[PDB]
Formats: sequence, structure tokens, C-alpha cells
Amino acid sequence: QFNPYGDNGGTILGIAGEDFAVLAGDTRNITDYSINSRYEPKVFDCGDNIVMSANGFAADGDALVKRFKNSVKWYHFDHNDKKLSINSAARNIQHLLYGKRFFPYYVHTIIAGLDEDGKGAVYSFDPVGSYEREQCRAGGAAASLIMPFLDNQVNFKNQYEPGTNGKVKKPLKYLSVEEVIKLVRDSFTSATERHIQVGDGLEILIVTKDGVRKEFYELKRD
Amino acid sequence: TTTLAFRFQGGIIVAVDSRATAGNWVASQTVKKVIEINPFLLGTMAGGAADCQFWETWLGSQCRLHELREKERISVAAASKILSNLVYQYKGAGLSMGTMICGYTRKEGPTIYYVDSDGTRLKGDIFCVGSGQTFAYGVLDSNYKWDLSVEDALYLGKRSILAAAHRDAYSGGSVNLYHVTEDGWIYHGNHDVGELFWKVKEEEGSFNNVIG
Amino acid sequence: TTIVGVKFNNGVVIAADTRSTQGPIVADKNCAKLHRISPKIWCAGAGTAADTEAVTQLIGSNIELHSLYTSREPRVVSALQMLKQHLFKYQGHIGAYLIVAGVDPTGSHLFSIHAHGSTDVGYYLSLGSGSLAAMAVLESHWKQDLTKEEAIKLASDAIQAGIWNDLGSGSNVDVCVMEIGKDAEYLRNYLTPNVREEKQKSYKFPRGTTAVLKESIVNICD
Amino acid sequence: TQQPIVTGTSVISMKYDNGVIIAADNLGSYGSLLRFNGVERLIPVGDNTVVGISGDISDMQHIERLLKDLVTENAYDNPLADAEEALEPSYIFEYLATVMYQRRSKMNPLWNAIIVAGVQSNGDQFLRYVNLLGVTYSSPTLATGFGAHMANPLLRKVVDRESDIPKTTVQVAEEAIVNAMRVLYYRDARSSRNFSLAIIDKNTGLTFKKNLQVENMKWDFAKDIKGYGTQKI
Amino acid sequence: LKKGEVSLGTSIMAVTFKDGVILGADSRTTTGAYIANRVTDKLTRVHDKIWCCRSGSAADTQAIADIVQYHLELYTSQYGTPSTETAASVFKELCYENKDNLTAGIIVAGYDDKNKGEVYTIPLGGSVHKLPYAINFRENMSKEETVDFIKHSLSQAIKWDGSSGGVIRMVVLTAAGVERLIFYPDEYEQL
Amino acid sequence: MTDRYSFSLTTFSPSGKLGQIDYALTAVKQGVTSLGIKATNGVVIATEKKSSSPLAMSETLSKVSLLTPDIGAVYSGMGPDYRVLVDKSRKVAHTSYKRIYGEYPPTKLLVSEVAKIMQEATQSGGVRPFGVSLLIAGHDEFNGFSLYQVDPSGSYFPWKATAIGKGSVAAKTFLEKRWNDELELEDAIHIALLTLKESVEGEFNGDTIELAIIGDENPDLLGYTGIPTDKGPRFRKLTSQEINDRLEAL
Amino acid sequence: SDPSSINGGIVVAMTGKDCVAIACDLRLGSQSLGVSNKFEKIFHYGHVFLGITGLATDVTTLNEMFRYKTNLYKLKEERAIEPETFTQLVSSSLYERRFGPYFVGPVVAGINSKSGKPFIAGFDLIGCIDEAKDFIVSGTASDQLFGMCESLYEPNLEPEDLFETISQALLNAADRDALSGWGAVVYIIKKDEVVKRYLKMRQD
Amino acid sequence: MDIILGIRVQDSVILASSKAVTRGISVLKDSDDKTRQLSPHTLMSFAGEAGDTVQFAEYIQANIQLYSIREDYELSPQAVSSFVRQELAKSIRSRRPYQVNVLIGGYDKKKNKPELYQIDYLGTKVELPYGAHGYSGFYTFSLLDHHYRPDMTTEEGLDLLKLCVQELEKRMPMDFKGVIVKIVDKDGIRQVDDF
Amino acid sequence: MDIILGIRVQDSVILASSKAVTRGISVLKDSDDKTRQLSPHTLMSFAGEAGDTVQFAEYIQANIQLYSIREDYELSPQAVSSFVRQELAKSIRSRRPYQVNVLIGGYDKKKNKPELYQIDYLGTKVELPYGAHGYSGFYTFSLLDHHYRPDMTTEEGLDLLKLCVQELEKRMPMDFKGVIVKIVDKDGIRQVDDF
Ligand SMILES: [Cl-]
Ligand SMILES: [Mg+2]
Ligand SMILES: [Mg+2]
Ligand SMILES: [Mg+2]
Ligand SMILES: [Mg+2]
Repeated sequence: QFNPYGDNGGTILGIAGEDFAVLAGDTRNITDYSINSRYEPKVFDCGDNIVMSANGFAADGDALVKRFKNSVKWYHFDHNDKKLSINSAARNIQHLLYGKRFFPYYVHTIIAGLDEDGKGAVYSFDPVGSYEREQCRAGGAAASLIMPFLDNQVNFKNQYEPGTNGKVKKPLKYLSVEEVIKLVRDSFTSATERHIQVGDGLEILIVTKDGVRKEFYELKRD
Repeated sequence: TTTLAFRFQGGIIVAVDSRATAGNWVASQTVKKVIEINPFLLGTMAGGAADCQFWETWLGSQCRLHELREKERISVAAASKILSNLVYQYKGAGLSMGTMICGYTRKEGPTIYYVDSDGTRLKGDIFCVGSGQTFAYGVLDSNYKWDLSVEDALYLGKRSILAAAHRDAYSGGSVNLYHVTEDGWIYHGNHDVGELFWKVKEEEGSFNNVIG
Repeated sequence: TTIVGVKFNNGVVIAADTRSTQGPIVADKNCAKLHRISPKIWCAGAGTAADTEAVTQLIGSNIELHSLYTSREPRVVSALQMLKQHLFKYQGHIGAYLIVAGVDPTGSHLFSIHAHGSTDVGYYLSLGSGSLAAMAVLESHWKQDLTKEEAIKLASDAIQAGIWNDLGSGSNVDVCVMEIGKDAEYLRNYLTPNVREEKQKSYKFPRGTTAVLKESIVNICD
Repeated sequence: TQQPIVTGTSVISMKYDNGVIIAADNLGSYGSLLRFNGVERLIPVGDNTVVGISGDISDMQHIERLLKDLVTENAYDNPLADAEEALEPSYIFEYLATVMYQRRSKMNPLWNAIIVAGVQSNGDQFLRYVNLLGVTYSSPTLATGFGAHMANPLLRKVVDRESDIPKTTVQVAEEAIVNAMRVLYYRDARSSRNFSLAIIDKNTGLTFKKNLQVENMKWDFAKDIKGYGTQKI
Repeated sequence: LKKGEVSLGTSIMAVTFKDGVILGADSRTTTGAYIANRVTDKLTRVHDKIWCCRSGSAADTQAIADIVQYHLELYTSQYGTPSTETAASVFKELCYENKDNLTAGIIVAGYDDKNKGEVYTIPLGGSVHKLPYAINFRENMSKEETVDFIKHSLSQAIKWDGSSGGVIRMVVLTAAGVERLIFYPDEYEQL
Repeated sequence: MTDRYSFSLTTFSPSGKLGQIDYALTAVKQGVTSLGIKATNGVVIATEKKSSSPLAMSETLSKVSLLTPDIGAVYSGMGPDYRVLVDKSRKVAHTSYKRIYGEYPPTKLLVSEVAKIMQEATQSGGVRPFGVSLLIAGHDEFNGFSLYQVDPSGSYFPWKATAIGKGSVAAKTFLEKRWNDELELEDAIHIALLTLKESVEGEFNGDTIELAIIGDENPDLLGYTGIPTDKGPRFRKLTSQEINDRLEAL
Repeated sequence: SDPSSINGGIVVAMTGKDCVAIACDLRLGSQSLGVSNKFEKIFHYGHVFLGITGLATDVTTLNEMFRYKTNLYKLKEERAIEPETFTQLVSSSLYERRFGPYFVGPVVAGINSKSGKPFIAGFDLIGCIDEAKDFIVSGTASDQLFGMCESLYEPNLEPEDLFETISQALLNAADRDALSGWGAVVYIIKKDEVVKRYLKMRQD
Repeated sequence: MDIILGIRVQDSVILASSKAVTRGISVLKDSDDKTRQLSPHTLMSFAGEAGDTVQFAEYIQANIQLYSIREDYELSPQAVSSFVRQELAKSIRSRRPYQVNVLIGGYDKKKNKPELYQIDYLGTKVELPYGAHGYSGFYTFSLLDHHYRPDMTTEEGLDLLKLCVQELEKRMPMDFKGVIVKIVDKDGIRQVDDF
Repeated sequence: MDIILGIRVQDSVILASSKAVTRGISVLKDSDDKTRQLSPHTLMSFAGEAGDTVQFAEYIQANIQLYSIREDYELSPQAVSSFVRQELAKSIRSRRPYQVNVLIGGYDKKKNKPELYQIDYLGTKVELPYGAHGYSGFYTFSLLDHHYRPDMTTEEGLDLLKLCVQELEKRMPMDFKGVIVKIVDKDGIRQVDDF
């Protein structure tokens, strides 16, 4: 029987800073045990300082991104070129996703940008439209490997202040864009070692008030 | 997932956990399971996240249109029924929802309705929904009184979620509290279960089975 | 897995990759897929890892005992026959896909064995999830009258094809060369083209970070 | 919901310095039977694009008609149909990829795997894949079916990454393609010796080669092979 | 036939002629659409001048052929050279009694000095059928005619069947001895 | 039909003697002299090759046998009984140890398994005891070098040096005078050849004497390279030439 | 109805400089219900340590089995078993039940009393040995542990440092697994002393 | 067979077991004692598949009683619980496994301590301060976790047990017809007749 | 939704309906009124699939109330029961049928007679002296066959009903948390608060 879904592998990662936000993702596209492409981008600049990735089944991810990009375009037409806030885009994507509640987009969606106060924002979605704002979120095949590491290094979970008898937690603080990119790179090289669907390359999209910048890094090709 | 809501002298207490799981994998510990429908109405999330988010947000839109047309606050009865009638239309299609619609009005007083994706709509004093509902019911049933103070009632809701968070694998993260009064709801913070457990263990003397 | 076998002038050579998967997870990044049956009879194995080791050790044990009984050096056909008859008996439930090769008083030999008990003869063979990538290389570059050095190159190239292009294969290249009139030389990690790059940061924790409830001395002595 | 009947196997392709190459055998199989031997699975659209299709042949013939009808429709009220407003590979691809995804979303797919190979108006090389699920991807080398397992590994030895493309000539690229097609004849049970090959160059344009044959094969070593193990005679 | 296991196709034949008998076959072996071996030898020796053609499961046919070879070696030690009919009986006895677990189609061909060339076919069920030939033939053909008959016949099978291909192997059984023949694609395809 | 001998053929006599074991030991006494000497860095085991006929090739008949790469055995008594014991000893080293622990058994435990087999022939139904005494020399990592004697009863004793068979009484006396705890392997080989010359009557050379050692590891005899931990067998059978070299400086 | 994920739990083992470490959570449950917070999954037979994850009845059964087998090994060999040898015993014993396996994920850890070399090893449920220099992981949060260990781990750590690394690998892995947690224990093993520490973690 | 509870207090072990025996749409009996005395100071309650429960319990009982006669000595609760576990561990890989879950409440006379063991049908043994089988744990564990203290008296344990039964009677869908309660201590085993 | 009973006596109809609402392993409510007043002298109790029950009952209620306003006239119990049956008869061949069983107790003012109608989800209507839905009839029908008389008073009917509830409470596996009883007669509909 015809199965309309597939798994194109890959994994994505979105971290939010104080005055910036990053959305990273490997560039490997796969089916079963074969490699389709070593460089097939899946993190996109959608306009209005919003970056987006829909990881999972690539056909659904491409369609969703394509629809949201088009949603941004029509928001400008209908509302006097108003800028689409990250929170408004999130709610719009919920409606795009839930509109197919009974034939879902098989994707884990993450968007990143800046909120209306200029602070970094990351939103993650399930396949049918439940969403939540977060400081940190990994998605895709190797999310299980990466995410507990982020909890430990970004949000400082399980780390207590030395000498305090495990009474005083290690204090939360914003990381620099440089420290974040280190965690991203180390997250993806670790995932590349232990996950077969993760590798080839890593593309990071950084978002500041100045605009959207890209950064690319090689990964192991085995 | 563990969500509870009960009526008492001072209104309604709503307490929920924060955990989301995809199999054994813990996807999130920071999930907002109380939906702020409007400043006067709350709704709990259990079953489908999207189904509860989407349709209880939609409910808030219908409630706003009602008070614009009728120039009067919508009743909890009417608000809950708009939601239950909607999901009944979709019956069979596969929606998944188990929620408590909570509010406090003049004509009704504090009111809670359990609404459910197979069309059920029940009015009641105490409701608990989720994988850890049974653990929470135990603490509630044995300690519940109508004449509870707001301080004590808030703690009871907090302690009941903690009981579930401890035993139920699919419940945990943090506890979110709400107090619903006639003038609207008041948020009573986010409480990490990790820190809360040890605190409660020491102060209360409970959980002797656990070494700390 | 990717395993190959190539015949040359005065002997035979087999090679294999070193990745061991557990679904999409890499359990072992440097596992040994080359097995010793006798001193000059070696076996490369793909499929169910526990089965390839258990079956090659059992036959190797019985071959050693046979060699002592007969006062003769073991033959490859003896290993071949004992293996296929064992595999056939279990009707494919022992998921062992093997490439058997070696030298004996009769000459140099190369065979393949499938889990169901079928054997094949050839000058070049490949088995595993990366067998198609490897065979593409072998069919492109193989020729009659290869030298030892040409055969090792062809073999390790065929394995590389699998490492890069097959997700089930990865890490390093193991080789074993069995030449006539010589001791068999086992080249563990003959190639290491997948070395992990330096990490961007050291995640060594300050001492006392971890909260502790109790401490106690364990008595391992009598 | 369908099930394919008469099918076409691997379609392989690769980029080189000035253009792209694409190839596919002339066979239409029927389960295990090699029934139709005069099947052209490479379809030129204009003088700058070639669409290679594998999978169900009847769905392939449907797509042929769509592309043919696309060229006609583009010439309507278009004085620049043979110049600026002529069809590009990127237009032709996005059309098919739209159709393929719509059909799978209606649970009535076109049981195909397609590779659009061509050269854009600005001289850029185009090479992109789309299948029955509407899944799209691009790479220096692309292949369908068996080609994905056996051809890609060989073609990636020539062009392992983007930077290797300017270093690769048409003579080298064509040699890799023709070698790959021989390997598929050896090892694909659903393949034929006869095949077609197309080259789209930004300077020399579209060269379409029909009635090619796999040659320079190795079979002599077979005579030395006897039995399955112990047999000496 | 077990899923994923190696299949031997079904393009095999044996033809009796004036001087003896000739066995013929292709060389293709599959696992789905993948050709696992393109230079397979499906013509197997069970005795000096008794050979067989294997079809169906490669594992099953190999295990049987090995057992038959064992029985005929032991027969010869005790009772002297066996008949082609005896060889076919042992094959059948195995294929028939284990029909539930096997997928083996076998053609047995041999040369006696009394009986001359004989051919026995043993299909899936485990039945035996003695024939003049097995897979427009004339009785008492010459060696050269019978070769061309097998060559032309298998050539067409390869042309239309994807389970068949590679080289055409043939074994000639006569009083002279045993002769192995081989024919490559460039020769037989353009017939 | 069927083996109806399900009862013991070895039984206690009124005096408390187990006749068949005593008679088996008598058969060992008649057997050709063999001996074993333990050095600090090795063990040596030796015996005379009593040729049944000069037309017979004494090379084909091996009185000294490899059991594991690090364990060797020699005997006095009935050759055929020894041969089958070696077959069983080799197999039991695999089935009851190597296939479980992935490594060859230590000398004492292999000896224990052989002793068990010989004890069973003393008590089980319808069998006679083995008419041989074994000397088993071996090495293992944790016990080092060792030498054991095994009797028809199944009793085994560890020895510094000993002899069994025809002229064992005189040979043991000779070894008592010569043996010390500072002997090197080459010294033990020398003493072994001296001790054996006393019991041997006819020709005394590398073709009539069989001699093996448990000593250093032999990488050249391993048959392959590439695994550092695998360094080769400690058992080595001395060649006819190697024996004659030491007989000149005797 | 997946035996390896009914009771839940995890084990991780790491090598250091002249030391090894092995740690486990303390949970035992029946799917969603937590039943015990004292279920230790690490055992020792002399100086060789064994951690076992999987179906709890098989964990208990295999401990009793290897206790049985090592006790007899010692009586006959007149010495305690070493890690390399014990590893082969575990593999043998598991494959003996090849077509009716114990649903477990064992981990061996210890130091060779003769050579002084640190040794760790892991197995699948039918006894495939995974020998490793760095670390071994087992359990319901094995993916999580693989991610923590692969990033946090570095060679030649000292006992006091290795403790923090393995403790943080375990804790943060267990917190992203619903079926793991409820306590933790870490064994730090040196050539002739062994320290056992109970960690403080969130109890949800 | 449904509800079996166990609470270990300072000086005793208390087992509570439901009285209902239901088959199809009819409650056949409402006074069923789901327990057997294994030895003077060891009591085992049980729940699970019909027939298997009693057959298993009596088989264990016979074996422990046989041991007692042979050695003129009472086996410790720990020893009994290990024996029971092994039998269930054997059972789970049999042709037809015993589908029986048990609680073993005993008083160790040598240690002068009460002991409660929880063993499921798979042979999963755990020593606990309080235990339950089936859905029983899902409504009582939170109450026991909160009010339970390790230094409680037998009388305090019975009040704690009453609290659990009340909660079960309130929230459990099925009518289990109350419980039979038994106490195990230094003086042996006795039944609370009024509960 | 489980137990609904009905008894027609001399001068009234008595409906008894269980108070329990169970979902999964939890009794969510123990005071549920499984009935709606269709008109001043007509009462309908209901049981069946969750959601469908109340949705159906209220839909019928609205339609009968609409009729009452339009004609300024109360429809007879027989007329109401026929309307209800037809709606269920339509329903059973729909895309998704109402899985609801009902009892319609009414007092016909023109005839001066009480009337009890039993209608299942298929649209199977029967007029009865006493009725029940589901497995409830399995334990009470033998008691009503035995003890029921057609000339009974309302007080005798309530004692007969108590006998049925007692038997259900004794033999039914599920705890249904007692019943709400309502009486329909010439003076209309009233609830018995103490039962
Ligand atoms: Cl074959
Ligand atoms: Mg990788
Ligand atoms: Mg929990
Ligand atoms: Mg063909
Ligand atoms: Mg957890």
C-alpha cells in the first residue's frame, strides 16, 4: 500500500540569547541507509528577521516553509507592510499545521528571531501545531543525544555551586553568540559520532537586529 | 501529565505539571498546561496538546464575541458548552482532549466543567485528569474541605501535583498554580519539582522512603 | 557493515569497516569484523554481530581440534563446509553473512556464505549493507593477475566506498592478508580516515559540581 | 492508491564544469520480464533541459504529455518564447515537483522518480530530483533506484563535492557515467545493455545520444569458476 | 522460498543426444532485483558422470546435492558405480520427504554405458519424470546440434527473463569423458 | 543386544585393594620409561621411542603430544589408551573451558579434567581403567610453570621432577641427586638426557628419543601477526637435530 | 510489552587514569508507575563489577547466576576472576540462551589485578561484546548517555575528575528519560580501593 | 482477585486483601481469603489469574512446610521470598506461566524485624515499607507516601490502611467488597475480625 | 452510564438511574442525574455511549419543548415515545449512530394513566409495566416477575425498587454509587431526595 510519508533524517537546533538567536541544522539528507545529498539546506530566512526549519519528512517541511514564506508576503499586503512579530508568526504557523490535523505535516518545526523587546526568541512546534517559546530546543533524529547536553550547558541543570552542599544552584545567565556557537558545533560533532543520519555539514543561521548571518562548518562524511 | 482543579470557599485552584513525553523521551519540562482563555477563564491541557491549545484559544475568541454582542460576561456553563458542542461535531475523527473549564461568575459562583473529546460535559467540585490523576486524587480526597483557606488550598493543589510527579513517570518538571476569583484569575508562580520535592520532604516529613 | 574479499597472485586478502550499529545509533566506532578461524584462515562477517562471532569461534574451535587429530594444517573448504552446514541447520535464524578466505596446502581460497547456508566462489566478493557500493568499485577496478599491493588497494578502496556512501558502514578499515608460504598478516586499523576533530571546548567540570548525599568504602577484598 | 506494473529502473546523472550529463536504459520491465526494449526514458524539453524518469511507464507517458503541453502553452502570446521567456530547467522542475506533491497529497501518486537535468539561462548547471512522495533534493550526482546504491558511489569518486565540479571535464564525466551503466548491467536484474545518454552543455548545447550499448565487459574469469566450494571439476 | 534468501532462477536444461547427454544453464543468482552472483555454476557433479542442474533455493539445492554426492560415494564403495536412475531416486527421496521446508527444482542427467544418456527432472512437489529432455527437438541429434539447441533456448530465456543472465555454461556427458563448455554474452545475444 | 555391562568391573577386595587399578599400574610398570623435569624458566618432558619394527616410521607415532598451545603430555604404559586420552583432553580443554572463558585452561584444571575421565573408567559400568600414567607439563599466566603426574586411579600429584615406567625407581633416585630450585631450562634438558640414557639400552640419539619443552613464547610458530597480545605457543617439540646437538656436549 | 523498557533504568561505565568508574540510577517501575527507589543495578564478584539494565527479573537472575559461576571459578582456580575473563563468561552465558534471551544490557567494569589496566565492556542481550577504551552505556536512556558521554568525556581523567564527568553524564541523561532516575550511585574503582557515592538528583 | 496491600511498620507487617471473587457479570463470593500461611511467622497474599493464584500459593506453602519439618527450623522471610521469586522466575519462561502477583509479609525472629516483600508474576522482587499490586498502588501510594512514617505502631498502621481502603472504595470503579486484614509480628500471625 | 430502571405502578411511573460516571480506572462523579424532563408530565432517563447520551437527551428535550410552545399543548407520552423512537430509528442507519438507550416515563392526563416505554439505541420500542437497560434487567427482572403487582401504590413501588437496588449492589461487579429516583404522576415530576 502507498505510504505517503518518509523520513529524510537530519537534526536541527535552536538556541536563544539575550540580543540574538541561532537556528542550526545539518545539511545531510537521507533515505534509509543511502545519502541523497551532503548539502541540502533546511534552515531558511523567511523575512522579517525570522528563520525557520521544518525537520522530518522533507516534502512536508518544504511545503510548510513555502506556505509560511507566502503567509509573510500576504501579511505585508493586507496590513500596510507591517512587520510580522515572532509571536505572531508562531501563532500563524500553528494554524497552518493544525489546518492539516487529520493528515499532518510530519515535521518538527522550529523558528527563531527576536521578540518585540529585541530579545532572542525560539519557538518549537509539534507536527500538529502545539507550540511553546523556549531558550533551547533540539529537533530531529539526534535530538535525544543533543538536548540533555544543552540542558546541562545552556540552562546549567544538575550543576550545583561547589562547596554549597548541593543547596545553591549554578546561576542562570545569557551566553555570548561565541559560546553558543561552540555548544552548537560540539553538539553536532558529538551527534555525528553516534548517529548515522547526522553528518556531512552544519549550517547555522544567526539572527540579530542587524539582520541574518550564515555560518557553515564541515562534519564527518561517514 | 497531571492536571487538577477544585472548587472551594475562596474560588477555584488550578494546578498542573509541566512535562511532555514522546514515548520515553522527555521532549519538554517547560510546557504551559493551563490555557489562559481570557482574564476570567482558564482551561487545562490533557490528551492532545494542539487540540487543547487550538480549540481553547478559539473558545476565547467565541467568549469575546459573546460579551461584545450581549454586553455581559459569558457564563462558565455557556463557555464550556460551546467547546463541548464543537468537539462533539468532530467525534470519530480522532481529536484527543480532556480539560477542565474553570471560572467564577456572579450567577454561578465558582464553577468547573470537565469537557472531553468524546462529548462528555460534567459539572463538578473536584476533577483530576492525566496519566498521574490517580495519585493526585488520593491527596485531594483525604485533605479536601470546602472551608479551606486560599493559602492552604494553593498548597494542597501544589502538593497533589508533587505526589503525581514523584510516582508517575510521565509527570514532572515544574508545577504551575492558579487561583481563580470572581474578579479574574491570579497566577501563583512556577515551582520546579526538583527543588520543591526536597523542600516539602524536609518541612513536611513526608517521603521517608526517599533518601535525602 | 561492509566486507570484501579479493584474490591475488600468491594469495587472498579480506577487508572490513569498523562500525557497529544499533538501529540508527553507532554502538561501537571501532569494532573488529575480521575473525580468525585458524592461523591462516580468516573470516569477515556481516549481519547479526553476536552470530558472526559465535559461529566463527565454534567452527574455529572444531577446526583446531580437527587439525590436532589429523596432524595437518586446516583447509578452507573444511571451514566452509562446517559453517554452511551449521547455518543451513538453523534456516537463516543465525544471521551470519560471511566471507571466508585463507591459505592451506591446497592453495589460496575465497568464499562467501549466506545466513541460509548458500556458498559462492569468486575472485572478488562483497557482503553487507555497503556491498553494492563496494561491488561497484570492484566491478570497475578489478582485473585478473593482481599483485598483493594492488589487491590491498582495491580492497580498502571498496570498503571506503561503503564507509562514505553507506550509513550502516563507517569509521576505519581493517585488512588481513593471507599469502602462500607466509604467515598471515592482520592489519588492524590499516586506514583511519575518520578521526574526530578537536572539540571547541573542554567540558571538564569544577570539582564539587555534583551534589552528593552519601559516601562509603566498598570492600572488594576477602 | 496504485501499484506499478511496467517499470523503468535507474536514472543516473552528474554535473561537470560546463554542464550536466544524464543517462537511463531503454527498458520497460514487467515484474521480472524484460518486455519492452524500445523505451525512451529521457525526454528533452526545449534545447536546455532533459527530464529522466524511472518508475511506472504509464505515469511517465503522462508526464511526457504534460511537458509537451507545457512547451505549447508557454509559446502562447509569448514573442520571446525562443529567447528570454523560454522554459528553464528550474521552471520545468518546480512544475513537476508541484504536481508530484499534489498527487501524493491526494493519495493517488505518480509512481516515479524524476531527475531534471539542464543548464540555466545564466549558464548555471541544474540538477534536481523529485519522486512520488514529492521529496526533492539536489547534489553533484543524482541517481534513482539501484543507481543510488551502485552508481552514486562511483560518480562521487569523480565529484565528491561542489569544488570538484570545475575540475571535471565532459570526457571524464561521460566516462564515469558509461562505466556506471555497465556496473548496473552486471548487478541490476531489471536492467538492459542498451541505453540513452544526454549532455547539456552551456557552450555546445544539448547532445542526445541514442542506441548506446554497454561494452568492454569482463566475463572471461567465469570459466575458471567451478562449483560452489569443494568441487574441482 | 524464504524472504531475502538467494534464488537460483529457473533457466536450466538437459538434453539427450546420440553420443550422450548435455546439461546447460545460465549463471545468474538474485536477491530481489540484485544480482548476487553473475558467474554462478549451477551445473554440479554428484558423480563422475552424473550431474545435476539446480533451480530455486540455492541453499536448499546445495545442501541436497551435497547429501546426494555423499550417498553415491558410499554406494560406489559398496555396490559399484550407480545408475542415473538411482541418483534421481536419492534426489527425489530428499526433495519429496522434505517438501514442506524446501524449494528445489532439480534436473538430473547422467551417462551409463548400457543406458547411455538419461535425463530425469524433479520439480517442486518431489515427483520424478524421466524424459528425453527438460527445461522442436529431434531424437539422436549430434553434439553440435544439441549445443546450438541449448544455446538458442537459454539465450531467449535470458532475453525475456530478468532472473536469468550472464554466461551460458554447459557440461557434455559422453563415453569419451566430461567436457565443460561456456558461452559469453557477445556470442549468444546476437543470435 | 545392547551394553548389558552396567555394573562396575573394578571393585574392592577383602584387603581393601582395587585390583584393576593395581593391575593397570602393573601395566604402567612394564611400559617404557618417560620423565619430566621442572626448571625455573621452563619444563621438559622426555621418553624413549621404543620402535616395534625397524621398518616402522617412528616419526608418525608421537608419544609426546600438544594438548593446548601452553600444555604438553607424555606417558608410560599402553599407547592406544594414551592416544584416545589425548583426543579427549584436547576436546575437553575447548568444551568445558575455552568456549566458556575465551582462553585456554591452566595446567592444573586441564589435569583435573583428564583425571576425572580416568576416575570414571575406574567406577563406571562395563569398563576397565586406563592402563597409562601421564606426565603433563604446562604453563599459565597466574600459576607459571608446572608438572603433574596422573595415575590410572585418577589421582594426580604435582612434581618438581619425576619418572614413570620401566626404570622409574632408579631414574627418580638419579633426579633427586641432580635437581635443584635454581635450574635453568637448558640444564633441565641436559639432566633429562642423562637420566634417560640410564634406562635406554639400545641406540641413543635424536631418532630414538622424543623430547619436548614448555618454555618461552614462540611467535614464529604462531602462524600469523597483527595481534600484540597473541605471542605464540610455549609448547615446543625439539627436533631430531636439536637433540643430537646436546648429545655431543653431554 | 517491550521487556527492555518496562522497568527502566540506566548504567554507564567510564575509564580514567589507573581507574574506572561505573554508575547506575536506582529506579524500578512498572511502566508509568514508580515502584522502588533503591533498586541498585551494579554488582561485584571480587574486584570485577557488573552493571545490568533491562528486565528486572533477569537482572536479579543474572546476578545470582554470575555469583554462582564466579564462586565456583574461585574454588577451582584458587584465585579471583579478572575482567577480561569475566567478560567472556558473560558473553558465553548470554548466547547460551540465544533463542530465548535474557532481556538485559550488561556492562563490565574493573581493573586487572596483574597488569593494572583499566577495563570496561558492554554487551547486547545475546552476548555481543563491545570492548571500549572510553565509555560504555546501557539502558532506556542510552541515546542520551551517548550524547553526554561523547561530548563530556576526555581521556586520562583522575578519579576525582572522572567522578564528576560520569555523574553529570548520568544525571542529565536520566532527567531526559521518564523511566530512569529516582536516585543514583557511582562506583569509583582504583587498583586497591573502591568508593561508592550516592548522588542527589530530582525525584520525578 | 484485585486488591492486595501491604504495610510494614515498626514491629509488624500488615496485609490487606480484598474479599470479592468476580466471574463475568456476577460476584460469586464476598468473603474470600486471598492469603496462605507459609510458616508461623510468614504470610503470603496473592492476586492474579484465576486458578493459578491458589495453585501457586498452596504449592509454595507445601514446600516451606516440608523444609520446616526436614530441618526442624523456620526459614527467614528473606529466604522464603527468594525461594518464591525463583519459582516465579522459572515460571515466566515455562510453557504456561503462573500469572500470580504476591506480597510476602514476615517477621524475622533472628533480626527481630518485620519485613515486607513485593514480587510480581515475572519474578521481580523488591523489599518495601509499603506495597501493592495491580491498580491498587495507583490510588494508595500517594497517600502512603504522604502519611507513612517508619516508626508507626500497629494501631497507626491500621488507621493508615483504613485511609487507603476508603480512597479505593471512593475512586475504584469495581466493588471489591472490603478487605480481610492480617497482622504478622513476633507472636505470629493473627486476623483483624472487625474492619 | 450503566443502570437505569423503570417501574409503572397504579397511579405513577418510577424511574431509578445510577449516579456513577466512570472513565477508565476513575469514578469521576457520584451524583450524576441521568434524566431530562421532556414536558411537565414526561420524563426520560438514558444510558449508553459517553457524550451521545446527553446530546441526544437534550436534543429530544428541545424538540418537545418547541412543540409545547407552538401548540400551547402537552404531547402525550405515547406521542413523545414514538417521536423518540423514530429519531433513534433514523440514527441507526446514519454515518455515526447515537448509541443511547432510554426509558420514557410519563403520565397521560387525558387517559389518567401512567405509562412506561423502553426504547433501545436501535429504535426498538416496547411499553412495559417494568423495564431496564443493559445488564440491569439480568438481576432485577426475576425479582419484578416475582414481586410485581399491577395495582401497587407508589410507596409499594419504591419498596420493590429498593429490593432491586439491593440485589444489584450485592451481585453486580461495578460500584454504581446508588441511584437517583424520580416519580411521574398526575401532579407532575418530583425527586425522592432520600434513597
Ligand atoms: Cl548456487
Ligand atoms: Mg555520522
Ligand atoms: Mg515522575
Ligand atoms: Mg537478462
Ligand atoms: Mg526521569
